[PDB]
Amino acid sequence: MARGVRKHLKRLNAPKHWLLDKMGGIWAPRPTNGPHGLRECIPLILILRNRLHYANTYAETSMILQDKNVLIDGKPRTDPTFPVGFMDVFEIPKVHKTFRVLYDVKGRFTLVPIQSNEAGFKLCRVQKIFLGDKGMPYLSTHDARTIRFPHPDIKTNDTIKINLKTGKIDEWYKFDIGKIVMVTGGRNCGRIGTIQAIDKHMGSYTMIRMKDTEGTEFLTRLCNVFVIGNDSPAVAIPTTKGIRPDIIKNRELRLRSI
Amino acid sequence: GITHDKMYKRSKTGAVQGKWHKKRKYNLGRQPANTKLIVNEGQKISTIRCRGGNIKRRALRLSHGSFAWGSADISHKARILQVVYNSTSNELVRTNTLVKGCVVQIDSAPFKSALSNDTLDKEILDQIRGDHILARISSRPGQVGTADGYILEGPELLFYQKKLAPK
Amino acid sequence: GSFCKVNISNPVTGANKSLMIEDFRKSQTIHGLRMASEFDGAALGEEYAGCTFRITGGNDAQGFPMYQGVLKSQRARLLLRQGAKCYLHRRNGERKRKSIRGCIVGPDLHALSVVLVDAGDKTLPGVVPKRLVPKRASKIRRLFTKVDPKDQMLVCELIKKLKYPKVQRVVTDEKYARKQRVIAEKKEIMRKSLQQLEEYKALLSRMGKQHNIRIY
RNA sequence: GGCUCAGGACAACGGUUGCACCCCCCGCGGCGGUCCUAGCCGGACACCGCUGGCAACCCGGCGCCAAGACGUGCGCGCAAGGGCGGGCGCCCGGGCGAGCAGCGUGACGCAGCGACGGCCCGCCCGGGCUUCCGGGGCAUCACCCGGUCGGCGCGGUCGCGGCGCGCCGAGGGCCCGACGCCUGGCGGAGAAUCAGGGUUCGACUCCGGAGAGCGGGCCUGCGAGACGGCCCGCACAUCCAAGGACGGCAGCAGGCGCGGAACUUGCCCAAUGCGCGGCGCGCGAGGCAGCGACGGGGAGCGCGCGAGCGAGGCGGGCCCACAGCCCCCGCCGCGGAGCCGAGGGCAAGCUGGUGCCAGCAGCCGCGGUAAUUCCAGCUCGGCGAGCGUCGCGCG
Ligand SMILES: [Mg+2]
Ligand SMILES: [Mg+2]
Ligand SMILES: [Mg+2]
Ligand SMILES: [Mg+2]
Ligand SMILES: [Mg+2]
Ligand SMILES: [Mg+2]
Ligand SMILES: [Mg+2]
Ligand SMILES: [Mg+2]
Repeated sequence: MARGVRKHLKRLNAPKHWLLDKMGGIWAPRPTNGPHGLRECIPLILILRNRLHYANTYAETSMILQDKNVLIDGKPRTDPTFPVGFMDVFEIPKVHKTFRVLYDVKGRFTLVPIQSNEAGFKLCRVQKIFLGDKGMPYLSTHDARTIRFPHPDIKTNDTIKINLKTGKIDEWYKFDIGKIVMVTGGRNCGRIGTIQAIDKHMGSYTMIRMKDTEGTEFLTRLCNVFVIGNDSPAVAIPTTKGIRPDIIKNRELRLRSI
Repeated sequence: GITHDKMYKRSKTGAVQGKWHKKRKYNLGRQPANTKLIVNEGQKISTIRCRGGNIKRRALRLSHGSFAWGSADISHKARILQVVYNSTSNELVRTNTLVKGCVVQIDSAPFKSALSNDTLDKEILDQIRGDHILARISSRPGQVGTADGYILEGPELLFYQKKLAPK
Repeated sequence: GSFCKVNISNPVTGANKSLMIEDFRKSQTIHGLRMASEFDGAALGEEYAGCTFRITGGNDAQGFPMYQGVLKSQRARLLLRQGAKCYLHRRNGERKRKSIRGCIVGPDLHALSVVLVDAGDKTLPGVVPKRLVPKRASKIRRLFTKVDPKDQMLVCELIKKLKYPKVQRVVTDEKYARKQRVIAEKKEIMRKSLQQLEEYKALLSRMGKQHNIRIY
């Protein structure tokens, strides 16, 4: 038993959906605690170095970040291991590039470019309502943020729109049958569909049945069902509309691209 | 040192398990406070640095406490005279050692100074016109550094009166 | 060997001197005396007669220092805590066991630390110079409370480059402005929170609330 | 972080639950009201100067000075704990499957924050315990346990709990193998073997556990019962100007012993990461090189009646933290095959010796004058930069 917390991370023990080469090295970056957890995040350096390719080493990324060249939800971050998560705003003014971090059908993080009109807010999932000091009602979300004095009409598992400049709630979408959702965990990450059924078991998990646009049906637990509007998405989504092709069609697409 | 780990016990079949590691600091214990009634000397309370930087205070000597008469909603700070009954053992009584559940006699002055003029339970009033009132301890000295309680009421009062009357 | 180097220090003028002793019989009166004990200078009548001295320390023939409350003529071992004397720690909670000479004086010593508390009118080879200047505002204000200007002098000392300690505990515009801004911010925060509570309470007219009522 | 696998056989460990019995640094987001000189408070130590002890290790006394150090503390009531506050067969908001949270009110107590403003809350990683299932062999071990099983009460603990103590009762486990003994016993993800079903192993790359000569104890700190931290006993070991002082390679190299068996006392943070930190430092983690027939993969000692190409050497590039190496460009140009066998199993036979001797032979067997089997020469066969012998596992 280790006598304290863990600070390192072996490369082979890192999450698969990070797509890290086996021979890159013994070690992988260890994300620091923040808005998102280890298994539902991706470090900034990976995006800035292994994807966009604006840097070729750790040091270059360190200089870029300490020179204030990236804003996360309107706030400059200088930590190369800062965790980036789902429905986050990634803006680089020096090149006028703005991206929203979402999931691809394969189950990995992707950068969807956005516009100026929709980059002043983000969507958050409310999963906990509790009373704080002095009995004051509170409310928490998936990105580690708390808001005091929420509307009584807002319940758990709902979705909340908040302005980036000011953490004030505008409108909220209820968790109900007939609402477009997006799956954010498990075997079905990145799929988009509409809720058709809700079944609860006393003392255990609650299972949600969803149907895709094409008629396919799939199941997942409520812990990773994210509402993204009322029958139509509230934000811009990837070019594909949450359709996972079968191995045959993916092979055809690969051969075509070959 | 003192520990409460279960590795040094026997199994449900009565077998010797065996030992596979040295002692750990999470599983430690400490010597009892043995809080004493006062009856260089004065109220003495110590402080203990517990896991996580948390602070725990154990009382070694004390003489006063807050007591409540629930039926009439009367509460004052009163001086504790001596311990008269304890279910665990009579040795604690002889030594006047304070623990949760001890039955004690308190001074009647703070209560009689305002009582004996309103209709209430006869028995508490008969105690009030005397020098002491039977009471109980509800806090945990050794963990919070205090000795509070409440005044006995009905069937429990009869139980303890019948217990201590022959003595 | 058989001797003792006596070191004398003068705190009033900051002068210190040392001397040599080759005998014990003359110094028997020094035997049995403890640290912080008056010691008449009559032992060394020539040049030190009619002078009162206080014993402050020493070292035994092996080099072991003398501790205070041991009350012994022989050295001994004890567990020394951090921040105590005759022990230089390494970590922040480390203890160490080492030998120390007993406080009581005896022939076994090889050194003596003594100070001069009262003396006669005679001159002795043994003024106090100052190597540094006071740095805090209160000190200098004392030596050239509720002082509005907060200005000061600068003549100091010079060595060519002029070197003066920087003054501390001085308040000017930056500190005054910073404190005022902080106060204003705290007041604004409290007012905003109170307003939010008031409007939330104004809402919920069709439901129940539970909060800690502000007393006083 | 790195090393190792001694100890430990309803344990560790693997999968599956829970804390409505819990603790948690950095970081992210909030919140921020404090009972009874505030143009800025008080006193010290370190470094340093003078005087000194001792072989060494180690320190002593006097003396002016700083703080985002210590203490005190300006302020709209606020920490822990404690008493009272729901129903009438059950079910049909802050929140739950679940009367759980919060609040009011009567008494106690003034904890924390505050001389450049952080007490507190939530999330996150981590930890602690906990449900269910799996979890070595011996019956020339058949009965075992007596805080052992349960109940009441207190204490201690971050916390539940025979965890500890007092009292009460008697229980709990066992051929569906208890208890005891043994193990040249760390576990799993996995490895070897090969129709299908399986057998054996699992020190070592990832995860988890345990330890730092043996056995114990403790301070600091959010976090250690830590050992490149301290204290003691025991077994070893070192220096001594003999009074005293001092140590822990199962970290990287290297050495002794042991064994059938196992490498340089090399260079560097340039890469991957960690710690601190603004234009950077450090890291025997890690990288580079050296030895290296454990082992795996790819070419070759010729083709042809004359031409051509290798290895190798001398130089230039590329690469490299510096250098090699591979690869590319120019001038000269070292062409080298062994180990087993030839009676059968099992593919492959000619003279000379010796004479049941010397020797061969996994088994059958040969050798007492042709020895197709020994020792030699010729010839021939198998694999091939590899071949053969010994032990173990699978078949
Ligand atoms: Mg006050
Ligand atoms: Mg202070
Ligand atoms: Mg073993
Ligand atoms: Mg390991
Ligand atoms: Mg250890
Ligand atoms: Mg230890
Ligand atoms: Mg070591
Ligand atoms: Mg260590």
